[PDB]
Amino acid sequence: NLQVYPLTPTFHDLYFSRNAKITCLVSSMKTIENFDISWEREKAGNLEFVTEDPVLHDNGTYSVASILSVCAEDWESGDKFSCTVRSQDLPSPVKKTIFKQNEGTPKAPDVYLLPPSAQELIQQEMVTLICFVTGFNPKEIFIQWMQGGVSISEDKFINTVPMKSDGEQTYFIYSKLAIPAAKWNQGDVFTCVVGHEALPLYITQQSIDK
Amino acid sequence: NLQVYPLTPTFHDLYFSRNAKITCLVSSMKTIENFDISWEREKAGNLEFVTEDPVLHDNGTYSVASILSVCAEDWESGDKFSCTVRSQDLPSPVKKTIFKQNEGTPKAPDVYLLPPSAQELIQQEMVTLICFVTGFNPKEIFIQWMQGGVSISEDKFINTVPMKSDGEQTYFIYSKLAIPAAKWNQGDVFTCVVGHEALPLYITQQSIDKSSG
Amino acid sequence: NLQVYPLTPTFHDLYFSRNAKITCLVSSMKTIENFDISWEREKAGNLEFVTEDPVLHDNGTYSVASILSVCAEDWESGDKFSCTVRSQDLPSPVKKTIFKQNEGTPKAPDVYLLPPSAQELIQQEMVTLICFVTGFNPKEIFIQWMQGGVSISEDKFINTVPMKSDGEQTYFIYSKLAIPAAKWNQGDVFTCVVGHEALPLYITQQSIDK
Repeated sequence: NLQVYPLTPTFHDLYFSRNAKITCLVSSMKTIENFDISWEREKAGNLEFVTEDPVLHDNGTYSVASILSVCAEDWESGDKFSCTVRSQDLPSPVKKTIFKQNEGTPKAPDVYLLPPSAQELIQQEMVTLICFVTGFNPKEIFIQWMQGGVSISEDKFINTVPMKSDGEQTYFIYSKLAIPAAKWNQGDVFTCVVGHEALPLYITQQSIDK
Repeated sequence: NLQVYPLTPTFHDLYFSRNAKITCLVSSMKTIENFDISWEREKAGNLEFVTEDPVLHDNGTYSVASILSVCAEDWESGDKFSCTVRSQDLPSPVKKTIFKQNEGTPKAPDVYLLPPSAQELIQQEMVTLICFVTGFNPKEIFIQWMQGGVSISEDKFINTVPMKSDGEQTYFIYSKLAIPAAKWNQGDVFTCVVGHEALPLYITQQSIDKSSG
Repeated sequence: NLQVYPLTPTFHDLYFSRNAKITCLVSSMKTIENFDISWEREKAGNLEFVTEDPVLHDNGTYSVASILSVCAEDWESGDKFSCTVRSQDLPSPVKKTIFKQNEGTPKAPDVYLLPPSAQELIQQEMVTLICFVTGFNPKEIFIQWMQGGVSISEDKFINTVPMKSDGEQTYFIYSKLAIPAAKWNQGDVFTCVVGHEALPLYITQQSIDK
């Protein structure tokens, strides 16, 4: 009976898309009657309480998510945003408070773009361009791909979990972009843009070509 | 109250370390009396039934592990192996079966060792050979490193979680080898050796060095 | 009247084929009546007993072989397995011990693959690639050939007997591949794979091209 999963806004939605969504997802719910979600902020301000209809998720139970529209300055100022669920399943409400947790000194990630080595003979595999970016101290990172200015869709590249480097507090993530071998042989530039809050400016990209 | 956490032996200890040891880890417990586990097979053979003493793990509970020494030939044949835990906290014994589950048609991994790129001025984080190996259908890879014959220690390199390439059931995994820049500049050959059960022979090694052409 | 022919399982069948079989072949026999073999093991375990039907070999004598399946962990550990044959010809039963005996300190073989000689001209259909692998102390070896990724069949290479080195306990064995002369000039990578116990990981392979 794990009901509420509070999802922090991602960095790609916080600054580079400018929509800070704080969502309280009531994952498991048994009844719809006498059920509501009340938002609250420790600082006086607007409260765009938006909720979704219950749907049959998990083991056929109800799943409701409450979406709050907050300012990107408001979440990054250290304010505490709380959602208070209450229903017949829960004897007592759980005040789930969402805020930007500091994780020590942030470190700017170091983007390294890996060109394919001499095994690119086959048409699809090993033509993948791997964006080994490492060193970022907070886990909130986003990586996109561009082939000369135009963005590449999310299906063509797949990222990993930002695993923690051993011995250090810094993390590391790989971003591979599967492209046809003909595209890499055309000599066009491929830019791996890496967005992170610890960079001097929140965009830093690396460009490689044959 | 999630008592039974079973586990399976990986590919490295099944063929290249021979420690085919299925373990029935009972992580969460409340009582230590009137509790025992019995190891049983669906085929006749040996029962090297070994149990560990409970230890204070998790949220201050008792964690019990029961290790059974089995032949690797019986494990790969799909022999059903069930640990039967039973205690006062369980109204009925939990008999969870452990066996080699097939996951479709196995596909041979394609090992691809990648040299560090052009900004090799710094000493550690750039100079990291990445053993990108992809296309293995069972998610039971094991990757080791050797600087020529001698095995690199199991803490200089960190693997990732084998995750599916979106579109097929073929996984992919990396392993960066954190080495100093001076070590790479010696011209010594770094070999990434990769072992998987879908390979024609269960070891494949990819070797690169500075100016590998 | 040399009845018992023990046969240890080869290393290739021990690990990389899993068909670890111990056979007490009885080539020379007189009467098949009142004859049976009772296998036994030093440590308690399963006795996968099977005997193939007698056949006419040697100088008109019936050949009886009893195949027993062994765990590779139950043969590497040094457990002694003995077959106890008993026939009308033998006045007393023969208890021949079959086990993985020690040969010495196991030394890892040194695989040197040799390109074809400068006389790759007059002679074609036979540019021979020699896999000189030497230095292994236990003479249990298996050598296969791989063209790229696909394996070469066992009829296209012939291996010498493991020959002792002059003045040492180490051995050396030769493996030649009789590939066509046109095949060598394509530039395809020919790989000789050598399997030995004393190797860190039991498969070690070397490869070259033109």
